[PDB]
Amino acid sequence: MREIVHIQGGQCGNQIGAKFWEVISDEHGIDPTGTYHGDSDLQLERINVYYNEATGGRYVPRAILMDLEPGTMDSVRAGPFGQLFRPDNFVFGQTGAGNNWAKGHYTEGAELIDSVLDVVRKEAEGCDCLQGFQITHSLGGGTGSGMGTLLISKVREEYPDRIMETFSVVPSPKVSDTVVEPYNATLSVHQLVENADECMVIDNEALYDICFRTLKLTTPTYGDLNHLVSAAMSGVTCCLRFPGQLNSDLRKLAVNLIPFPRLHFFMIGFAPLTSRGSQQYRALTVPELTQQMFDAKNMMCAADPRHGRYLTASALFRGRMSTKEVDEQMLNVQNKNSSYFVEWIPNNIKSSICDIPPKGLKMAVTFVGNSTAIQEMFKRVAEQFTAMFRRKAFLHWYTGEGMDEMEFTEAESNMNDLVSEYQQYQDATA
Amino acid sequence: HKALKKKSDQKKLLDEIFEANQNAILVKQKRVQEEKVEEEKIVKYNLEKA
Amino acid sequence: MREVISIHVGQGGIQVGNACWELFCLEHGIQPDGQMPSDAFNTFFSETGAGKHVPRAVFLDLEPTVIDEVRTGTYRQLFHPEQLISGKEDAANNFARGHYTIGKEIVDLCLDRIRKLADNCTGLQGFLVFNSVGGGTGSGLGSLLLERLSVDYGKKSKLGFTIYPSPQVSTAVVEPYNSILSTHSLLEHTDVAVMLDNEAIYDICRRNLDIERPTYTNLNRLIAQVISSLTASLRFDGALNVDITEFQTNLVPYPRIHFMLSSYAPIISAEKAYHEQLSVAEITNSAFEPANMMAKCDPRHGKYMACSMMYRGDVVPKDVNASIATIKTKRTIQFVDWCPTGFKVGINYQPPTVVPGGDLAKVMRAVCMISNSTAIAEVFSRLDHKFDLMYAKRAFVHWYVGEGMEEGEFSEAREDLAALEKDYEEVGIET
Amino acid sequence: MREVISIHVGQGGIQVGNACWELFCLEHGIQPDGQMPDAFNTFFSETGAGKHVPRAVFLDLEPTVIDEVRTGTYRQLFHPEQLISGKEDAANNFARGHYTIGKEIVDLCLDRIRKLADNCTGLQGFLVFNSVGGGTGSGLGSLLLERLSVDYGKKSKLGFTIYPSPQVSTAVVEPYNSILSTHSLLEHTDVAVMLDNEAIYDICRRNLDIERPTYTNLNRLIAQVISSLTASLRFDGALNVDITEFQTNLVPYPRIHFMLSSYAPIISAEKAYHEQLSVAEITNSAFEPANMMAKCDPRHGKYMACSMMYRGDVVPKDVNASIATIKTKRTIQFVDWCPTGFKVGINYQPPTVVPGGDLAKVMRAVCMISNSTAIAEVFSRLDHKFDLMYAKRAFVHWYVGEGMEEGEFSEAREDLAALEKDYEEVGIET
Ligand SMILES: Nc1nc2c(ncn2[C@@H]2O[C@H](COP(=O)(O)OP(=O)(O)OP(=O)(O)O)[C@@H](O)[C@H]2O)c(=O)[nH]1
Ligand SMILES: Nc1nc2c(ncn2[C@@H]2O[C@H](COP(=O)(O)OP(=O)(O)OP(=O)(O)O)[C@@H](O)[C@H]2O)c(=O)[nH]1
Ligand SMILES: Nc1nc2c(ncn2[C@@H]2O[C@H](COP(=O)(O)OP(=O)(O)O)[C@@H](O)[C@H]2O)c(=O)[nH]1
Ligand SMILES: [Mg+2]
Ligand SMILES: [Mg+2]
Repeated sequence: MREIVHIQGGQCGNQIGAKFWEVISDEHGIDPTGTYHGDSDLQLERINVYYNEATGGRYVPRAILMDLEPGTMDSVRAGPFGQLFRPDNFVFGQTGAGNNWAKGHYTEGAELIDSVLDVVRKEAEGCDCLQGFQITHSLGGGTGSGMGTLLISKVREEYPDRIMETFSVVPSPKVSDTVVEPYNATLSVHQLVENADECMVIDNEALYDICFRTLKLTTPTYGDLNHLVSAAMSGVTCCLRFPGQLNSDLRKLAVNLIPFPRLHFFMIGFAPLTSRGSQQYRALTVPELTQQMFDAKNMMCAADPRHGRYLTASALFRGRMSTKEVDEQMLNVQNKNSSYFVEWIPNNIKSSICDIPPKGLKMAVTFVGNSTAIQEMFKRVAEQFTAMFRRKAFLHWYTGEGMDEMEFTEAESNMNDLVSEYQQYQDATA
Repeated sequence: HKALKKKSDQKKLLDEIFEANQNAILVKQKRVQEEKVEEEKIVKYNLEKA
Repeated sequence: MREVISIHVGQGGIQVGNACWELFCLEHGIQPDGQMPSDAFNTFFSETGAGKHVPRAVFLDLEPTVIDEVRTGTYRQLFHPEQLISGKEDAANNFARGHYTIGKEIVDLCLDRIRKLADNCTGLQGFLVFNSVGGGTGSGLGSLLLERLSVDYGKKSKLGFTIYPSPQVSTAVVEPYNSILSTHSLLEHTDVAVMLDNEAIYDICRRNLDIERPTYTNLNRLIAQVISSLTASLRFDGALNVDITEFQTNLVPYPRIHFMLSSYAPIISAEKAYHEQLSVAEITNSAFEPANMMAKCDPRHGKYMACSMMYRGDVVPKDVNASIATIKTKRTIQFVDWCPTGFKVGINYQPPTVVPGGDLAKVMRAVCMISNSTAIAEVFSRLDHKFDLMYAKRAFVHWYVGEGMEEGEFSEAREDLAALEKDYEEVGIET
Repeated sequence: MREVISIHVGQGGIQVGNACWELFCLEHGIQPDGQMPDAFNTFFSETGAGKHVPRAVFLDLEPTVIDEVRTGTYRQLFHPEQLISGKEDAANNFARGHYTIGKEIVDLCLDRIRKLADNCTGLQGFLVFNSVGGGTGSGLGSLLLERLSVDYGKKSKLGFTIYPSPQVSTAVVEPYNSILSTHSLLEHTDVAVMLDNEAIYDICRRNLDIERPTYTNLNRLIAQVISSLTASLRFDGALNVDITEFQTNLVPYPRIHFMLSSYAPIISAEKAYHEQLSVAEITNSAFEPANMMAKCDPRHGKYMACSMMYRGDVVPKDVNASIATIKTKRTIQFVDWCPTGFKVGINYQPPTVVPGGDLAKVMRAVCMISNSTAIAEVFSRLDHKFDLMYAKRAFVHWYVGEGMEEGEFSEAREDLAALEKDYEEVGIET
């Protein structure tokens, strides 16, 4: 009931899901062979949300893995918990798009996406009660940034009533790994703003900063980044698959977080994250953990939240708690930094509680914040895009595969507009 | 077991196809020798006629 | 319980029958003495009751040198003493001499031997005949034997493996006359006629086998391999068997057009076949390559009518169909309009055998194709031109007039050749 | 299931293909006879048993090198009918090799190429090696490129041309055929890498400490560069790059497709291990103006793009930290319309070392392919040298007598002038 099905495409999305389902399997006590081995009875009563049942008591992932190249999926199948995924859901191409949005969205992806759409519709129809869809993708890769939003569009006209969330990795100017990142980020954002019910921005540079400074570990890795992303993702639905004092689904979050339909790009935070040396130091308490949550330094993004005012905030507390000083601390935080809170929305913080804490931790917080500081990533991406496009640099692939500069101009105008009205309400006064 | 059977059959076929190459390593050496023998016969013909 | 009778007449016919008989004996395991070193042999051999095997072959010649060589060779104890018919005077490349003067006194003994051999068989599939067309005695004796057999037995199938002269390479100077006469004789009397010219095989040996100074033995061995590939289906178990009677059900649309040309694959030196996989696709591409054709003709100059092709080894029917699909997709090969499908396929499990001291090696996959196409009119046209060039001045006509042949015999052969060419032209046009 | 076909034409092309083929065999563990005592599929094909037939073709009209190869220790490795050998050498005449005697060989070459390509199913593209200062090599390479461009069409082709040194030359008529081949390949080659000999001589003298170098050392360095370029297709890495993922990141405009390569580190075993060979110092040595294999000064022009591949146990945060320092450096400046110009690739496999060679092994290596606007100097000096002899129509009769028209040089001169004007127009800021 009210279950959701996983769809991942591209190398980044596949490697995110690889750690996500390892985390969820460890959370539910499922062995890598799909056999339940948990200790608490509750570990199975809503295990159906992310797993389908097969004969023999075995549990199968409801995840569809799709890519234009088979290397990443062939590599992850050999990794831990990789045998869980159904081979039928794996769909791969034989050519590749070469980080080109035009190739990944016009020539190869349109022809290839038929089979993955077939498996998606089959899985969605098989579900008892459809709640929504979740996608994980990176905006720095052209092929992924193409077919991810393409599948978003063609799932959108088909299921207009269901909810959808995307976890988008945008290319930051600090850590750059591809030079055509502005182009494909532009083309991906232009389509994502139109159809994304929810989008959650994630920055690898901010991941690097937090792993450098919070955990104080010498050698960070993509595995640690994936673990953080997976924990954050699971915190979004924690109260959905285990009981809490306040049941608050993704659509609860949608109702309470988005004031106007086009403002659906949010920032994620998780707590606690303590260094091994200071893990035995910290005095795990609700006030300290929530103040650690609202620090600008806990975010996984580059937009300094103290450079703007939060439109709204949402906190998902996880563990066995009571609500009293939770509420009073929410009130204290809203009163103390009232300058950083836009005034025409009184009580602009939602609180929810899930009774079971995370595995390995007695108390945790997942924070989602809609703030007026997010304009910065869009502004820098647009600046790079216009600097690289004013001289028509590397535009020749995009022109040679059926797409023209008029679409680029429309996209640039669209996100310039979007930034305009998204900043507009920051200065609005009652 | 099926993969093992197919791999073993293929591998035996490989050891069998180590073979209409070595044969005319030998045979092509023989053909070059026979062309040289024709040249030697031409030389003998020229010497005897002279 | 199936048998076939082989006829070898002429010097080339005897030299190729000998070559095919070493290969058959080696394949069946029969020692040169005919004994058993230690029941599929029943197709080619017959049991005498205890011990040796008697091949179902007959040899004919009016020149006794080759017969004496065979009777003094290592195979003296194999053949029956009184089935190697040898005359006294050679026809000396004269078709009339062998058709009207001295072949008539020998054809009676030949028919006696043929009926004596046929009385033993109970499931006689048919007759194969080998004869050089560029020789007067061979052509005359073959024509007379076909004439007598067609009335003695009637509907029994006969297949003729004729070795036509090369377009420009020739040994004699009067061979066009007897070639045209024999073709006229056999057109209405041979059910299947395979072209086996020597220049194409020379080029094949030079290119693939890398043989620069060849002899007749290699040519005869290649012909023997082709015959073995054709006849292995009758004596070896296969997933898809084809009989001799199942040939001009599929290869001969009209009774007049019964001349076809053969090819074999992989006809390659034993130097670059281990170092490649010998995939069915590449072997059937090599077989269909125009340069690999065993007859000196260009298939690109005419349409294809039919192709009956046999695989031997561990081939897969799925792979065969996949290769046929690629061949059909290929644009350089086009079939006639009234033939949507023209491929007949046969499958046999027995791999080809290798002769010690030979050129070919042992392989696990082989294919032999027999194609009837409309491009064969070129050899008939050039033979007609060569015949006319000498018939304009009535050159060498007295040598045939003085042997009992009438003057008008050449005119009817010329008219038959013209009618045959017109028939090919009429068949080759689309509807 | 990915394949690439290599073409080697000319004496230098054959001598460098041999060198790259010892290195590939050693890296894949293939014996000189070929017998092994599945990543090889990129460069080799399963010939059934033991050995692996390289996906390479050799062409030459002078049979000495072909006979040497067929009589060397690698006689059993190469197929004989792909080592096409003629009878008469072109004697450094471009017209002889392009109009007179190469036409009877190009048909067999195309037949061999078709036979080799029919086996491949995931053909990535073609690489070609040819000495530009040789008539037969230049003519055959030009003819093969023109034929392949219409035979296959959109298949990628990369040419590793060895341009003559600014002042060091072996022949006296090489500028003519160099300009002719450049004119031919400008509209026919997708990527062209400069590999002049004087820069490699300087590298060997300064770093390898060799006072008497030969062609074998240059060929070994070129082979190492090729292996560094192509290791991504056959070795697992945290960030893979394909052949098709090159001229979205190195070629802004179709006309500008000439670039230069650099490699690091280059040091002998006698003093290699006295220093750590850190990622920062190796990437600084690679960017040093004295460490290119092309004799050009990058300080005389702007940088357009750089795609660099690291092999070893690199850390992406270390890569980003080094790139940040390079960007901070003032002596290296990028063009105005390029905010980010760095592309990074990561591979886990360390470079292999050949016994008896000059280079010592490294657990850390970097190879950069850079396109910059400073390459106009070599074109200008080649144009000046060509004009000096074309003023008096010197050596023109030797080409006129081989079927070549008189006006063929004028259009090549105009194309060179237009290309230089295009570089000048691109190099100015907005
Ligand atoms: N392929 C092939 N053809 C042969 C061979 N021997 C003879 N021929 C052909 O036969 C023609 C001449 O006839 P021969 O076979 O020599 O002798 P014949 O057929 O008995 O006729 P006569 O010469 O009159 O005795 C030549 O033009 C050859 O083309 C052979 O061993 N192999
Ligand atoms: N780097 C390098 N360049 C070479 C080598 N061998 C030849 N060259 C270059 O090739 C040019 C001359 O052409 P060659 O390679 O000797 O021979 P070719 O290309 O086949 O042309 P022809 O001389 O007409 O046969 C010289 O100017 C060299 O710059 C080599 O081993 N290494
Ligand atoms: N956290 C994390 N990020 C990654 C990983 N691999 C790649 N990325 C990011 O993804 C971007 C490149 O994405 P790409 O591989 O081209 O996506 P694709 O084109 O869909 O395959 C880079 O900028 C990286 O920052 C990983 O293992 N972990
Ligand atoms: Mg005779
Ligand atoms: Mg040379």
